[PDB]
Amino acid sequence: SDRVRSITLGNSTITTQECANVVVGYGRWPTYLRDDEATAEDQPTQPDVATCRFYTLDSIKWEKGSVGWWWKFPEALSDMGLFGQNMQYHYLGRAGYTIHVQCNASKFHQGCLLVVCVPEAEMGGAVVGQAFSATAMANGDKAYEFTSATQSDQTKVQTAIHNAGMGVGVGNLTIYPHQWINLRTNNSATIVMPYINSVPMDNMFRHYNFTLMVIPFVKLDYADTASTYVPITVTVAPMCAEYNGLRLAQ
Amino acid sequence: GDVEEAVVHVADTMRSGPSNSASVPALTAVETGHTSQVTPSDTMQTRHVKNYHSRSESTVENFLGRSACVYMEEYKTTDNDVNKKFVAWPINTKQMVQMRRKLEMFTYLRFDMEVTFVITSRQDPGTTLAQDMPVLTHQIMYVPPGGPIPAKVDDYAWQTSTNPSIFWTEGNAPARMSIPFISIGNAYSNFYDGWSNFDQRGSYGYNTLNNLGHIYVRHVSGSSPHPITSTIRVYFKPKHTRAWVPRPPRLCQYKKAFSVDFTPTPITDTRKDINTVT
Amino acid sequence: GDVEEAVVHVADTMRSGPSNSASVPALTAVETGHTSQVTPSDTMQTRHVKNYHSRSESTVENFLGRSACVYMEEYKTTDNDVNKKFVAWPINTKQMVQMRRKLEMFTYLRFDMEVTFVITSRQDPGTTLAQDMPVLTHQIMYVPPGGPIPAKVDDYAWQTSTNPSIFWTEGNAPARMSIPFISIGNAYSNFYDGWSNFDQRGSYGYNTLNNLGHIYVRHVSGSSPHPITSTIRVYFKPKHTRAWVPRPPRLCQYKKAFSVDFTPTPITDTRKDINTVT
Amino acid sequence: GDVEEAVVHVADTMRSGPSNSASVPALTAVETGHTSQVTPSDTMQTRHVKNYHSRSESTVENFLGRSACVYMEEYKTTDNDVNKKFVAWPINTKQMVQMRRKLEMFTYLRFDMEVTFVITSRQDPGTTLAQDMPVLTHQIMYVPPGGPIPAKVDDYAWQTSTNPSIFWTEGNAPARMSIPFISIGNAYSNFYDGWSNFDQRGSYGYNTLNNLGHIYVRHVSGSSPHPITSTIRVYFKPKHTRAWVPRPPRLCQYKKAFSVDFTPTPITDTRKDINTVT
Amino acid sequence: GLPTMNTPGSTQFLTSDDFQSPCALPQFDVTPSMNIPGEVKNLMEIAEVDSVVPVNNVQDTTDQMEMFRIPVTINAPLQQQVFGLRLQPGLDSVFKHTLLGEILNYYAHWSGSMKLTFVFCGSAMATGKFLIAYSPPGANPPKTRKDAMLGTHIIWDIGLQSSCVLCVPWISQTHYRLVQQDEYTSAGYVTCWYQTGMIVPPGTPNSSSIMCFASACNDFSVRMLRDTPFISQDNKLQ
Amino acid sequence: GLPTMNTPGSTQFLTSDDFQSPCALPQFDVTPSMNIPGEVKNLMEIAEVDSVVPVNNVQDTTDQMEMFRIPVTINAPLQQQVFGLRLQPGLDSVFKHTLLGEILNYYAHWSGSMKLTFVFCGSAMATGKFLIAYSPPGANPPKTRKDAMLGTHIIWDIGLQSSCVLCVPWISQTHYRLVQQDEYTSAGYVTCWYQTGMIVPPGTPNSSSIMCFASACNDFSVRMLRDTPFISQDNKLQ
Amino acid sequence: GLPTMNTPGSTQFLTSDDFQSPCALPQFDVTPSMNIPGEVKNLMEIAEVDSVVPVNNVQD
Amino acid sequence: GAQVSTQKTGAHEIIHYTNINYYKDAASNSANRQDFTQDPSKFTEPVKDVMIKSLPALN
Amino acid sequence: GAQVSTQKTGAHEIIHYTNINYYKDAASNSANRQDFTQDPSKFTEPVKDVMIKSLPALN
Amino acid sequence: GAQVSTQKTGAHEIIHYTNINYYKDAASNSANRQDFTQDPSKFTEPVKDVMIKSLPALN
Ligand SMILES: CN1CCN(Cc2ccc(NCc3ccc(C(F)(F)F)cc3)cc2)CC1
Ligand SMILES: CN1CCN(Cc2ccc(NCc3ccc(C(F)(F)F)cc3)cc2)CC1
Ligand SMILES: CN1CCN(Cc2ccc(NCc3ccc(C(F)(F)F)cc3)cc2)CC1
Ligand SMILES: CCCCCCCCCCCCCC(=O)O
Ligand SMILES: CCCCCCCCCCCCCC(=O)O
Ligand SMILES: CCCCCCCCCCCCCC(=O)O
Repeated sequence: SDRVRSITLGNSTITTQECANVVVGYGRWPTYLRDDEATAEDQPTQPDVATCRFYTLDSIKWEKGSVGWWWKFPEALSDMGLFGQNMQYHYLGRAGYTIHVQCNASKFHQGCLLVVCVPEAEMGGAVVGQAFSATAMANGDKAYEFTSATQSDQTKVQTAIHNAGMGVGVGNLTIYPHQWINLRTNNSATIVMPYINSVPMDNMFRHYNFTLMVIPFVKLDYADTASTYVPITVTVAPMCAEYNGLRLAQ
Repeated sequence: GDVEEAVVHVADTMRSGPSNSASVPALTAVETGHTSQVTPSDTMQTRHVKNYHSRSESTVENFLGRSACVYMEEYKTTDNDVNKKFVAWPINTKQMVQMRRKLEMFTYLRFDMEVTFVITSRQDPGTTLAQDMPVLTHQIMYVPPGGPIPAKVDDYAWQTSTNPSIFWTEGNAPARMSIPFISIGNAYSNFYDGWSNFDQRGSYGYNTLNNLGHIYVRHVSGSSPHPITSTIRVYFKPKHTRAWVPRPPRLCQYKKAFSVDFTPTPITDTRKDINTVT
Repeated sequence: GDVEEAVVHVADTMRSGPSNSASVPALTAVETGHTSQVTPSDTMQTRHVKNYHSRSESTVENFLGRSACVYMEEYKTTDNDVNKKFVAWPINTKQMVQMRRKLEMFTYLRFDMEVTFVITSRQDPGTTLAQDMPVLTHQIMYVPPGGPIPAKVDDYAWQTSTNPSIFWTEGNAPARMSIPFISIGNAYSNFYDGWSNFDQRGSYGYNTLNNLGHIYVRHVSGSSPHPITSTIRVYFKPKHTRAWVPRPPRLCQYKKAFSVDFTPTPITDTRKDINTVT
Repeated sequence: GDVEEAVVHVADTMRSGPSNSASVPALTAVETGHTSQVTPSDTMQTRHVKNYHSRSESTVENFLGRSACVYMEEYKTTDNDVNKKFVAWPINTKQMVQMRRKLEMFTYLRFDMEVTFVITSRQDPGTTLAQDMPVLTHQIMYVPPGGPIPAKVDDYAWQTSTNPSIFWTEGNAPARMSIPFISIGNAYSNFYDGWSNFDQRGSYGYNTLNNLGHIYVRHVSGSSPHPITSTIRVYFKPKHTRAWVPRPPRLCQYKKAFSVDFTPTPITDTRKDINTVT
Repeated sequence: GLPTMNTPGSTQFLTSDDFQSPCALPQFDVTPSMNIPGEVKNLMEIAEVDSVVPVNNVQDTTDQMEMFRIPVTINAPLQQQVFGLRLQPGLDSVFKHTLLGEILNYYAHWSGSMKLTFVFCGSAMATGKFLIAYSPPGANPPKTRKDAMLGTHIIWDIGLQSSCVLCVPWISQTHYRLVQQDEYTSAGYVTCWYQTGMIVPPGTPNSSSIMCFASACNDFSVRMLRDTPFISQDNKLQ
Repeated sequence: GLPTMNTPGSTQFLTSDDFQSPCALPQFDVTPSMNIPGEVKNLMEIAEVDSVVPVNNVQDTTDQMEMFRIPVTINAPLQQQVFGLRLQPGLDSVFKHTLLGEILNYYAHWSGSMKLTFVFCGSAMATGKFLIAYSPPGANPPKTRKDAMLGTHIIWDIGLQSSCVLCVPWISQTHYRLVQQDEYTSAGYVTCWYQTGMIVPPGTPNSSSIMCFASACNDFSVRMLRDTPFISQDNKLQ
Repeated sequence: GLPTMNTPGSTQFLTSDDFQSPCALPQFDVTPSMNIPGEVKNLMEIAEVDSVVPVNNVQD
Repeated sequence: GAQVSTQKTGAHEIIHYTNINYYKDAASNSANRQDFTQDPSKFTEPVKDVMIKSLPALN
Repeated sequence: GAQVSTQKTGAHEIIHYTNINYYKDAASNSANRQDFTQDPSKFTEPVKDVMIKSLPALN
Repeated sequence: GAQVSTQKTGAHEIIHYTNINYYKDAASNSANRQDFTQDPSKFTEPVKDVMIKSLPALN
């Protein structure tokens, strides 16, 4: 059977008995930087199994009225294991990621989720012509919620779900790498994202490489059951990570 | 040998007959993120068709290979306000909506540029218009970042020794020129989800990576007894283009020249009901 | 080899002598729809004549290979009426009678096009004419069907990013340009005996197949203290022509630009009697 | 064969590992006047890097291969003062600061020259400006040292029989011309630490070696009923350049066109203290 | 010098010309190229990607996201219509703003076949059959399932495979069709009808939803680059 | 004659063009060439020569020459800072007017590694050790020797060899950096600290001085020729 | 550049000239050709077809 | 890539010209008005059975 | 140093043009709009395991 | 009498141009900005005795 998948990174393993195929970025597997493309001169560090392993972020609840959530990376993993320390102590960084989303429900539930990774997901403010801090869009591992109605507070991003906070049609996000979690036939989605940027390496504290979004296209529904919500969990694992430019931490 | 001698039609349709088997091309699963590769030959009987259509006009090179206006401004030959006798424009491609949207369909671009300048002049209205003036001449100055900037029409900075410049006389063909790929990075970035300072503070968005310089224009020495107004239009035409990571086209109307801010918009228009087709 | 090296005179006349036989080339039968192929040699004695005349100038390529005006319109640089400061012409070849008749001798045509624009300007009369204006500039915009249409001289649509355009300055040679065969069908249709709707209703005639687009013209930025009027003339010159199904030339004068309507006309002129020859 | 068929990237970085030996590349002695040739590979571990950067744009040919203005002056078509109707400029490169500093980075230079002239005209203000004048024409005269010098606009000296001259009409492209290496010595001298007389008296400095001649400009025959003022700008563009003995760039502002005189200037700007880095 | 004569068109500025021009930064050294993942060499590649179609434009959608879901019920009158729409990818409001319609709106002519993919997002225990039919151009759209089934159609059975495709063949009298479609270049209609009905066991929701995806086949193509009308401005941005 | 059409850009004057033009002194005989010593074929050769860096810009230098000397004392509080500066070769006041900064100010982009050479000009009997460290870009510059030593650094021992070099490696996210550096293209900091302290025998001065030299490595390069802002005039020179 | 001199007739528009001009729709794909019956390559072919002559022009 | 072909002239009284294409689109080429092939049969003899001029048209 | 290449034309209906470069910078060359290679796999089939259209998508 | 030479371009991404001289004076030729030879030894190592970087500068 091709409906069972197993992933082993470092000292962690992920097993799924109910899953679809695996999507690999734009057809490119993560890899180390080549000699003829590098620009920095000093030897890079390659923490191997210490940084390349699965790290489970906090879990969320899926209710009948949920609208969606998003996470920004690597700020989400900024304070996780040795990966966060190595980020803090280095000036330049580079790594691909493997994203796994878990969501399981009985055969009597119905719903559809869209899992998509949006590189360079620049967002606009609620009040046009008014700046926001770096807290309305990323505060560590916590998830940020979309809104059904138009956002009105000037201190946070425009959370209109149908526009996805980017001024584009929400239905056109299919262009980016993505997968669907349909409770009829699926419980997890796996995406392998290579390193995408305009430069060989970049600082991970100043730049958000990509954004992860989960949107329920078909609202959850059920009848006459004791289960009131369906938790969702997200797991991420850096791949082929290498850092350069040791400075004082922070 | 003083010479060096240096087309891909769309797929054809194959004949298909009646079928009855366990193979089911029609059924698939979109949950995999995979777009189905079925063809009409796989779900109905079809004749053999030789197709000569080609996708030549849909290439990115041709799609972006059209000159489009990016900026216009007016300056007077003579006036009391010093700042009103010359133009100073920071180079950016976000000013005009059509070209902005065309470029914003891709995340990263790498191309050469071809710049064309169209200049026109007109005499301002007044109570006394009778005068005789010879043909006017204009100077276009390009100042890379960090260079000196003129503060008036007759400033010393207009004596370019290293800054490229073009002198143009009215009545001739529009000025034209070529620019190579001049980005510090490996490709231009239409979007930048990040900050300027390392502590996640300061400027945010694509405004941080805009350091292309300035352009200045003036009348060389024309100073009419009566005011004369001139307008300049700048046209960009990418060449040898390469693109990466396509993204959905924008839906909401633009509102700022250096921000993504927008107002929520409906997905599309409505109709009477789900069955209305008239 | 850096080079590649790449005429049919009319028939001659053969000598014929006296004849007396059962063969009768003269008699035939037009009821068959067959045009007789007899020659003067078949009905009288003739000498041998070597003929060097050629039909080179009678080919369709040369017959239709002449530039002909198809439209003219006037627009003012400044005026109170917004609609009077620019032109908007739906492309069609039925406006001018000479070219219309020349084209209408065939049912289907397939050719490339060469378009030339002639623009002239003149100063409108008035009580005060003394003014000085630099050379004017004009913009020609082509909008394929379905594209945005400007509503005023200074509309945003004039910032063409995909629509081809030409900027021209007075005093130079007329603008020229080439257009390929841009018909959805396999050939242009001068006539269409059919309707638009499937139930035989709606528009009727060749008006249904005219979807070539529009052309717009304006002064780039010229705005004189006193009005100035300009006129533009459009010339079409088919190239690489092919024709099918010739039809008789028209006899009645044209009366509508998008219809075949006409008034009955006599077959030809009269004379005193059937024997008058003077 | 009618054809003749006629790149140096910067150094790469080699991989280096841990070291512990008596060799000490880091320590040296500047007292020898020798600049250390160490590389980052000699003091820390480094990866292998293939570098494609090139120093093409830093060559002297490209650095000095840009046209720069060297002189401008104004002359009127008609006026009471005879000396005000034409220009007379002794050739020298010390008039304009940017080009002067660019050239003064080397002691000796040897190059060909390309000279371009930009001329513009404007009508002077007055109580009555209504007039009609045809296009103006200008003459540029070059007089090697010792030749006759005109004393008025209509002098006989303007009938050049050996002196090269250029006649230019307004509305066309700027005049251009080439000059070879015309120094009596083996190379131009930007500096000359010496005197004119053998007893160490007389003129001092680079003024002694400036004997390049003069340039004269006038309106050929234009004489308007009302005054008209014209301005000429001269641009120099060295070609086929060679330089010797580089010297530090100047620090103090220029104050004389034929002397090195200056005012003492601080070495650089100040900061709060030796540890301030913010 | 060499005798020459200028022909018409000299000194004109054509926005779609191809001529050489001088470089103002001679001997400029460009940054070395890098192979960023996800290179695109033709807009058709984008056009062949699926996108959600907002079919539920019922003029009373207080919630925008409701536009993407087609309602379905348990005890449906036999042979009822599920939805109907016009096949105008570049003009109909349904396909106007999709990932495909956006690309077509930059062109004037289009040709080729299209793919419509439907996915059932109900419960795992629910079952049913649906008939999806494409009706070529005609004087009247179908009103009943008997009329609809005469044209090209496919019977969709809901099971382990949650999605089915409906290739809309390219049937036209001309090699190309106008994006700004009219009566002359009409393309037909697409409709869906109940084939057997939806049946659910006890303890399940009484309603479900379906979603539609639109994309182009490998024989699709476009022509005549034009400016899109969806975006406009009244003043210079600042 | 030969048909021709003028393209846009005709009759324009571009200051960086390369075209042939007539010679106004035909058959002119130039003076024979002579090989003067010290030919220069590239400004980088000049850029690779050392020059004294005026580090002591203390805003109270009544004597200008004092700017070139870094003071040092005998009984220094343990682990004290000697000096600190920003690594902006083309913008910082320290490197602005040096032989290298002057060259960079004629360009817009630069890349490559740099060399900093320090020479001890004290007594022959004096001795000491110093720590010189380069800190890549970050949110905060180092404040103490413990913070400084984490980055690239070298321990300098004063002996018979009076000078030591500190190669500043090229560590950047982009292939090039702007001469008019900003927060995006920051380069870091350089600082020096006492490692052991300076010890002198009886009968010697209680203070000494150090000098710094700046130069470019063999992998340095520049780009985008521009006009320098250090020189200006208000009226024509006479 | 290459020295040249313009001869009389430059910048004129002759309605029967044959010159190359730029294409404003580069890389445009034309519709495939089809052999429609009844192609005509010379007006003389039309001229050789019979036609009824109105000889009886009797003014009444 | 230069074509050499003869130019129109008299009957019995260097009659060569050179052409080069500068643009990448065939629509930009000059008119090909040097073709002189023709066949009036399609309009003059559209009958099925061939008829000989000498023999009677019918019977 | 002249390149000769074919020009765009019809399907089955001297189709050569000559080009020469006059400037020393490659940025001055004309647009190279004659390339027609394309590959939609990167966006249409980004899956790891190859799926056959005929066989069922899952199991 | 036409020279063919390569034109400046990228590192690993018909790169030929033709030049002809029309005037009889070499001063009329275009700038020869294609030379990239350089040698910093004259200014960086003007010493008489060669010094090795690895060995001590003195003794
Ligand atoms: C936001 N967009 C990023 C990419 N960038 C591309 C780009 C780069 C450079 C130019 N230069 C135009 C130009 C200015 C001035 C001259 C001068 F006249 F000074 F020589 C010549 C060309 C344009 C676009 C666009 C913005
Ligand atoms: C009724 N006739 C049918 C055949 N049709 C032939 C035909 C097709 C296209 C054109 N285009 C002319 C043209 C318009 C605009 C431009 C622009 F300036 F926008 F580039 C260029 C060419 C002409 C005739 C004629 C009508
Ligand atoms: C102080 N600098 C010494 C080197 N010298 C170089 C140099 C030499 C000759 C010229 N000639 C310019 C020129 C003048 C006049 C004409 C004329 F129009 F008469 F033909 C042509 C060229 C320039 C610079 C510069 C000073
Ligand atoms: C864009 C093409 C410009 C052609 C310029 C004139 C021809 C120069 C080359 C001499 C003719 C040889 C042409 C060939 O090899 O076929
Ligand atoms: C600056 C280049 C000017 C070229 C002038 C037109 C070409 C003249 C030479 C004929 C073509 C041969 C070129 C070649 O040898 O490749
Ligand atoms: C004054 C020189 C005019 C040259 C005109 C263009 C070149 C025409 C000849 C074709 C190129 C061949 C030159 C050669 O034999 O080297």
